[PDB]
Amino acid sequence: FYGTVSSPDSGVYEMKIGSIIFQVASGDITKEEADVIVNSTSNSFNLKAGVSKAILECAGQNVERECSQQAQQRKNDYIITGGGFLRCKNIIHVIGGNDVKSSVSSVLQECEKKNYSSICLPAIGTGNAKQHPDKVAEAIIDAIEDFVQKGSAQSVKKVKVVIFLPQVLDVFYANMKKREG
Ligand SMILES: [Br-]
Repeated sequence: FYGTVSSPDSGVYEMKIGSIIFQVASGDITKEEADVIVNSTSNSFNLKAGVSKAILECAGQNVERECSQQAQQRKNDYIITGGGFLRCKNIIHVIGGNDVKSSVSSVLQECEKKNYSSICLPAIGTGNAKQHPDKVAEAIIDAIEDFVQKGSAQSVKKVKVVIFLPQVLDVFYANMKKREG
């Protein structure tokens, strides 16, 4: 499945995984444009610390309210809200403590269901949940491999991880180089 790691733009690394362009970069995810932006939050969908703070503050109070409304309704493994004032069509709020491969698989499936092309996510779990960056990287990329292997990638064309700490970026880079053709 794996293509070659290159750097298309300063500080960005990319490689193909099947038909998907997988990219990683460091920086502030709230500045990104994508069909879906992922928020890594708590099981109450109301964390406002680290990247979740930035996402909820930029997205706005209407998204905060959509989150607590759905959180009240049933036990969710993740929730989908509007994008608020972020540059996306939907935010998918996943639980940072949850199995990362499972969370990314869910995000990919939801994006196919909406015929979306682009996804931007953080290094899910490496914030408040304190999952280890190496395991998180392995899980994210494994989820994308499985999705491609199953023939499920149709609308999804671009998956970008925008990562708050350059040191975590370095871990993702190493993982891509491990996998490259
Ligand atoms: Br991150």
